[PDB]
Amino acid sequence: MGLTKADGGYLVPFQLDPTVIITSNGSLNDIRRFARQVVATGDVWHG
Amino acid sequence: MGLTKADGGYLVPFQLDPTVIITSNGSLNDIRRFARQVVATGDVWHG
Repeated sequence: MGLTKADGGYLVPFQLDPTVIITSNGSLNDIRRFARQVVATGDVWHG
Repeated sequence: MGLTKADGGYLVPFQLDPTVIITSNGSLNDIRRFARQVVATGDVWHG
């Protein structure tokens, strides 16, 4: 009686961790840390 | 009277300090300080 499936291993409950691990390279940019962010309401912003 | 064992040294009680001093070279590693440490429940971990 060990961890071999034919020797009792079928009683082991399956474990899954739903925390998805992103593997895409992506892209990083830091403009939003230095640039002015204004809130618009229509379709064109006038200053 | 003196510290020689034959002249009154037999009354001096033995002194021992029970803290062991490890002398092995050992091995140092710092991967556990940068690596993710999940906890498992069965025999295989799935993500």
